[PDB]
Amino acid sequence: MWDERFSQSEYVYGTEPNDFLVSVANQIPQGKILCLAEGEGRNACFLASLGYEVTAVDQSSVGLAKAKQLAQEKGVKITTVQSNLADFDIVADAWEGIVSIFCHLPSSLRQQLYPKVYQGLKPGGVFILEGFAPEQLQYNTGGPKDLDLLPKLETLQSELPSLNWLIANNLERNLDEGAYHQGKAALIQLLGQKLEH
Repeated sequence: MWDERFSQSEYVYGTEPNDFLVSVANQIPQGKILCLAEGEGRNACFLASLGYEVTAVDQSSVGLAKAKQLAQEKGVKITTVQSNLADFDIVADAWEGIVSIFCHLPSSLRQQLYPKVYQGLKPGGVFILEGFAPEQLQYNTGGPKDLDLLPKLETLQSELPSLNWLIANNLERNLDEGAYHQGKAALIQLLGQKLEH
């Protein structure tokens, strides 16, 4: 005649440190983030390392593959979708913030994206744009057909009604990945206002 009693338990939970991307992008939610035209998705994996759920969309499958490779190397999970942003369908129920890193694209696409991202992201959401400007075309080519077709940030921020802007700066810097010969370039950084939904 004998008896024995015992039990066990455990708890797994923690968070990761973070920081602003632009100036105040630390106001970006830790939730689901949609990153468009990222090319390599380096910042996408960076966001994932912050504990963020990151979806990356690009026209380049190999660029998305680079994002996947980066994610694996960083030990984080990432989602990739191959699609042209012009044809890409953003679903309203699909609540994901909008981040553009160094996305060289025609303003006409933004006009098409505007309705997509507005309906896609819940009210009070935030839109992020950071990187060189198309005006960088003045370095080499003078434009896709013309520099005149290229949007300034003042145009972009004025053409985007869905949110109010907290920050917007035009920065002067030498063009990265250019020719041997020097060459200045304009960079655009601006961030929309997020109020708790």
